[PDB]
Formats: sequence, C-alpha cells, structure tokens
Amino acid sequence: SGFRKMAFPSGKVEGCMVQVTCGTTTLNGLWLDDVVYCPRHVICTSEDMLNPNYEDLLIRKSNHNFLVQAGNVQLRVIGHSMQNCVLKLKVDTANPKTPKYKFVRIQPGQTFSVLACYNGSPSGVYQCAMRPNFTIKGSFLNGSCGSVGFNIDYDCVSFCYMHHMELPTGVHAGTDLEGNFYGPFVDRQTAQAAGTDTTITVNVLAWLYAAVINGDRWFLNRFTTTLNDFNLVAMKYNYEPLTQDHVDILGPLSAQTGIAVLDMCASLKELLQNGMNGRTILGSALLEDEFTPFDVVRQCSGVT
Amino acid sequence: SGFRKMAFPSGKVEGCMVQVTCGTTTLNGLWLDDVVYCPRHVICTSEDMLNPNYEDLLIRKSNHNFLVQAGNVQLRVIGHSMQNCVLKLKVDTANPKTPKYKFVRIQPGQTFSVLACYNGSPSGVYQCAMRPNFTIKGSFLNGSCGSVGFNIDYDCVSFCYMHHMELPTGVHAGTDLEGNFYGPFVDRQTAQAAGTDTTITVNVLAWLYAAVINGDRWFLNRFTTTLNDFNLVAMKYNYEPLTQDHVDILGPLSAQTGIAVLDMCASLKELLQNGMNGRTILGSALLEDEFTPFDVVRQCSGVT
Ligand SMILES: *CCS(=O)(=O)N(c1ccc(C(C)(C)C)cc1)[C@@H](C(=O)NC1CCCCC1)c1cccnc1
Ligand SMILES: *CCS(=O)(=O)N(c1ccc(C(C)(C)C)cc1)[C@@H](C(=O)NC1CCCCC1)c1cccnc1
Repeated sequence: SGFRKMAFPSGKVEGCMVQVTCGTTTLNGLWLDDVVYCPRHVICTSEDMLNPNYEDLLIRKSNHNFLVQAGNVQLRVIGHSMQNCVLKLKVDTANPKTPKYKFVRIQPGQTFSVLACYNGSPSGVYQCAMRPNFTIKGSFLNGSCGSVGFNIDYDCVSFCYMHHMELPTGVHAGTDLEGNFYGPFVDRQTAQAAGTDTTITVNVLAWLYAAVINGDRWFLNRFTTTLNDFNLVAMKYNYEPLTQDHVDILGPLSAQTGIAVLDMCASLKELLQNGMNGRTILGSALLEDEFTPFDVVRQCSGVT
Repeated sequence: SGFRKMAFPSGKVEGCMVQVTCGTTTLNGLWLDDVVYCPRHVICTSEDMLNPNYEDLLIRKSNHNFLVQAGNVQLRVIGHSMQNCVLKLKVDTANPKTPKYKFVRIQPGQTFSVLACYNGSPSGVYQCAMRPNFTIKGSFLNGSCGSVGFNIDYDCVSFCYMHHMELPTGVHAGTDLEGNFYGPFVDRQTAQAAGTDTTITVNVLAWLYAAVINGDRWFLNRFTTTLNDFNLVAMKYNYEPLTQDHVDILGPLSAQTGIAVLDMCASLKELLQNGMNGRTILGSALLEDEFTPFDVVRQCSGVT
C-alpha cells in the first residue's frame, strides 16, 4: 500500500557522470565506454551565446582544449566530434563502470528518472515526464546541464534525456543522447517559448486507477461514457485526446480494479466539470499526470 | 530553477541490500561489514504473528536456519543476535561495497530517502518525512520490510529507518537500525493505531520560501505577526508549534529572500484561514510539509 513519485535506483548511472570543462564553462558529461557525451554549448563564451556558429567554434578547438575529470582522474581526449547538439569526446580509458545501456528517444507523456548533477557529482534523483510541449518541469540550477534522464529495463539503462537549458519560463529543455532536442528548441540565448502545455490524459487515468487500488475511491461515479463524448470534454480542459492505444494500455489496471476504462473516463469528466471540492486523491488536491500506466503497474505490482 | 521531491543518489546503498529468508518468510536485509541487519519478524510463521515470543522463537533457531543471498552469492551465518526489533546475522564475508556509514535516530519532521526493495533487489527511490505521529506515508508492498531510509552527508551514509510493517491505516512504521521502533508500534498483528497526525509547520514555511525563490509569490500578504499570535492559529489547524529553534533554522531562507520569518508566518495564517481559492504553489493545490529547511537549501543552493 501507499503511492509515491518513485525514481529508479541511480547506482548504474552514478558511475557514468564526469565533469567536462572547456575554458570558463564547466558542466556534466556522460562517460560510456571510451566516449564522453555532453552539451555542445560547453565550447561557448557569453560573447557567442547570443547566436553561436557551433561548427566554426568547434574548428577553433583541439582535443587538449577540453578537460574531462572523473573525480580526481583526468582523461586524455583522443578525439572530438559534434553529433547534432551533443559533443562526443573520444577518451583513452573505457569506463570500467559502464552498464548495459541503450539510447532511446521517448514519446511525450513517457516518464524517466533524472540524476541531477553538479561538477560531474550526483546531487539528487527525481522522476519526471516529457510534457506534450516537449519541455520538462525539473529541478536544475547552473552547472546541471549534462544531467541525464533514464529508465532501467531489466539490467539495461535506457538514456533518453540530456539537460541543456532553462527557458525564461523556468521550465527545462534537452536532447536525446544522439543530440536531437525534444521539441523546437535551439541551444542559443534567444526568445524561445514552449507551446500550450496539455495534460497527459492516459497518465491521469493511470493515477486514478492507483487511487482506487490504494482505497481512495470517493470520485468513482455511477455513470459511464464513450471516447467521443469524453474527448469533447478533454479538448475543452486542454487534455490530450484519449486513443484506442491508451484504452488498451490501461487494460491491466482496468482488469485488476474491475473498473472499465470508460467508467473511469466518466469519473474524470465529473472531476473536470465539478472540481474536487476541497477533497484529495492520494493526498493531492490536483490531478497528477506524471505517472504512466507502467509506473502505476510497477509500483502496484512490485517490479525490480 | 524548478522545485521537485528529490531523493539522494541510492548508489552507495544499492550495494548493501541482500535477501534474508527464514523458512517461508523472505524479506530484505542490510549487509554492512560482516553483519546483516533485517526485521526480527523474519523468524515468525502466521501461527505466531498474533502474539509472538521473539526470544523463544529465536532460541528454536541456529545459524544455518537463516538463508542470506547477495544476488547469486550465499553467505555463511557465523552468528545471530537480537537487538530490540532487529536481527543481526554475523557472516563470514565482509561486504566489499560497504560505504562510510552511521546509524542515526532522526527526529519527527526530518526527511530521508527510502530505497524500496523486493528480494534484496532495489526497485525504486523516493523521499519521505518522519510524520509527527512517527509513521511515514511511503510506498511498500509485501516483501518490502528491511527496505532502509537514509541521508547522505559528505560521503557518509546515515541509516535512520528500516521498514517493518503497514498499519491497517495503510501507513508505515519501522525502526532505527538499532531496532528501536519510531513511535509506540510493536511487531505483532494487533489493533495498533497512529496518533493525530499534525503538520510540520517549519517544513511548510521552508516550502513557501522555496515557492518565493521559484517566482511563485502570490500568497505573500502585507501583514506580519508574532510567534504567540501565529501558534494560536497553528494549534487550531493541527500544525506543530513553531519554536525559536525553527525560526533560527529558517534564517538562511529568510536572508536570501529578504522575507522575515514572521512575515511568512502571517502569509501562512491567511492561507490556513482563506485556503488557496483554486490557486497553486509550486504546482500543488495543498501545502507541502515533507521538505525540511535543509532540503530546500540543498535544492536551491546545489549541494553534492
Ligand atoms: C545548464 C546550466 S547553464 O547555467 O549553463 N545555463 C545555460 C546557459 C546558456 C546556454 C546556451 C545554450 C545559451 C549557451 C545554455 C544553458 C542556464 C540557462 O539555461 N540559461 C538560460 C539562458 C536563456 C534565458 C534563460 C536562462 C541554466 C540555468 C539553470 C538550469 N539549467 C540551465
Ligand atoms: C513487510 C511486508 S510483510 O508482507 O511482511 N507485512 C508484514 C506482515 C506481518 C508482520 C508482523 C510484524 C505481524 C510479523 C509485519 C509485516 C505486511 C504488513 O505490515 N502486514 C500488516 C499486518 C497487520 C494488519 C495490516 C497489514 C506489509 C505489507 C505491505 C507493506 N509492508 C508490510
């Protein structure tokens, strides 16, 4: 019993975080095998941050320009290349602590653990979701860029996020580890605004199923509904359209609670139309949408 | 910028979790040096769980009765002793991964990271607080007992909590690692109820300071107040009395925001008396009290 925002164990990832310094800017890098990954804006000075030419900046630069430290260990740079918005530093030493790892590009609504780091040193771990506008509401201070988001599947670490920047909004944008930004963000000091943030409807339903599983079931109504009828009310409150994919994915939770997906959709409709009236669900006065159906299954099943 | 429920990196602790089996019951144990710590109710059968005599149950038991596994590694038990509600198993092999560790008994309101485990295998990490009634609202399924709560100070792991039981309430009770329960809980299947849970006032103030630091400052009023005047309204809403200790501890946050502790107390009073009116603070429609002043400082400072 109980339901909490739960992050994956960070142990496998802790051993992969290095410090990358290039002149004045210092940030975090990911050391996997004989390659160190970090945001390419490590080569920028506050002069060039307004509209940098990264290809031209990287040309004015050789291996020994870049300083990599793993604690009290200095790594020799054997090569540098730019992959989109990510710098790849080839180093002499393979990381002895390199886990079985994949690079994955996650979809909006999917969740991952962030190991927040400063000077290649892990400070904390928290769970967060890829917002539909391809931002994340994370916790990053200066020097946090190069902090990575990841999932653990079996013994295999899926790296899905590398932190690059804060938008004047105060929310966060980053890349997959192939250096492609999530959303339409560029690595320059320019007027960038995220789109209308919608609510991840399939995640809220997952969270309501978690509430039912943990005895909190006051919001359960005596109605049902249809996808069409529901999606009309979803659009109204800036909720993501609910798909036949999403109903299928909620099947396990539906089966274990004996509450049909459409019945829970009717219960959600009433909450959107009538609010909570000072009531709480799993000790939240708001509807939570940063839990996937898989997050809820894991925590309500007991998956290692 | 940004503010999240952040757990410590779990890496140092991941390497200390073993599986302890004694007959039918299997749970988690903590392997530090040549000692394995686990809840003593591993020696119980559902026969004796109603009113066990643990001294008499432990007497009907020798070293080879207890099965300890570190993955695919079976440890020889050289000794067993009972320390209050904790079993201590002396083993042949010292844990090579044992970190610098302390056992601390934390005070109500203090926070710690929980590494939730099943079969000595870490499943997830989350932050939680010692409630004033000495319970925690955690996330534990069957087989989670022996899961530990900890803080990281410098490179030193402070173990403060070992999970023992769920109360019919659905909240959790456990011990320090010297086997003394937090609160008045006993390790038997009996009608145990936690006391009136109060709100950790000093934590809510810390959280409001975090809100101000992250630009969310609509609730800031044009009044001030006194400890006495405030404590009268605190008692009314089941909030913990605010001490001259607590005001001193909030000093750093007061200094950095330029908001006197008593001004923030006046802002809190209005929220308690008038509610939020459908507004949010750091994206919560409720007042959060599971962040200490030190948690807020760490996350708003950048402490590794
Ligand atoms: C990653 C931390 S940072 O301090 O390096 N940082 C940052 C500065 C400049 C860039 C460029 C891409 C422009 C070279 C990236 C990242 C800041 C940050 O995002 N600053 C922005 C600049 C635009 C206006 C809003 C602030 C940062 C601060 C806190 C957390 N992450 C990043
Ligand atoms: C620790 C998990 S458990 O399944 O072993 N567990 C538990 C059962 C019995 C005990 C005794 C102390 C009575 C021997 C302790 C722990 C349960 C649990 O707490 N069960 C209680 C029994 C009283 C009535 C409410 C349930 C447990 C379940 C989920 C999470 N933690 C513990």
